[PDB]
Amino acid sequence: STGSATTTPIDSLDDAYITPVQIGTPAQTLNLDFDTGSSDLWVFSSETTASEVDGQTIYTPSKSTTAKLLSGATWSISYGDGSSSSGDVYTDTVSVGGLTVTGQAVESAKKVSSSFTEDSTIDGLLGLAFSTLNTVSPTQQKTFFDNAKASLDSPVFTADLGYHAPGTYNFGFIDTTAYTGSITYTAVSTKQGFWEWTSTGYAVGSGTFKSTSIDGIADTGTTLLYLPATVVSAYWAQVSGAKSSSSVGGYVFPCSATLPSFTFGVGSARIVIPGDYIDFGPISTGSSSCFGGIQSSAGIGINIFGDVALKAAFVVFNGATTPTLGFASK
Repeated sequence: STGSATTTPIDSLDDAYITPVQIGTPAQTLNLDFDTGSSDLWVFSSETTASEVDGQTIYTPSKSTTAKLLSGATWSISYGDGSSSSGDVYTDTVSVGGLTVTGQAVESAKKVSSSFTEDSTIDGLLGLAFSTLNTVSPTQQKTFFDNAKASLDSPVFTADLGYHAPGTYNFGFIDTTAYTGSITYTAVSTKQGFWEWTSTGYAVGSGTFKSTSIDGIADTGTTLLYLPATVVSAYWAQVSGAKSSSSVGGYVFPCSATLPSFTFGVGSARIVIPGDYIDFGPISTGSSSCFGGIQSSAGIGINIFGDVALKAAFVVFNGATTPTLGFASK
């Protein structure tokens, strides 16, 4: 089997991407944030505290003939941005882009933090990291991908995120028309439960490539590119007037600037992030200070190849017995 679903930016900045997911019988379609940096499939629901729901579409398990309470199971998750959610668990039928899993754990939110409430476009998350990070207790649950894997033509999914445009998540096949050149594969460590890999270095604009190992995660659920302070300083030093602002919470730059590209290494291959992808616009409406899309990972504890980086590539998440990550230009 295979699946193929279009993923759409939630706003004009590509802050996140939503993908329609069918849950239950008859289908309830919710728009979920596919997150390769976490491993819970959770939804706004008929159980979510009413004051914490503001415009989201909810899953109502009582209206699904295939929903079953997973008795005694609870979940609670905290994300790197400080947001969180928690609740109980149903099993139900879940379909993504024509690919169906029966008995998927669907984590029903009883509580969500303010950032979720305030984002009316995101009806929940669909985690695609390794199932060892799943938060369901006392019986840990598998991700949608893990459950689907045995039925898939090939044990893979691909992320093809757009810049200010829709893109695609495919399951079970590699669309050879969706990228240019060849795919370069690189080793993954699952030791921390993430799609963790080591970039071979970077360049700023037309500058020389610096060969240096940068361990980080491929994380579709993080907007920006978070890298070591040394690397980030070298990038922003090439932008007149750019500076790190503790008041704003990162690097800012004059909105009048033209940003240089940023290149990262994947083995001997190179992925180029155009400068425009690094512009996240005014820090507040009407400001002439703009927020940068490359930020320091210092104090996160991990480097994160978020959407800024991933959307510059066609990315293969290979979930074979020995997992790997592939990157191609597109």
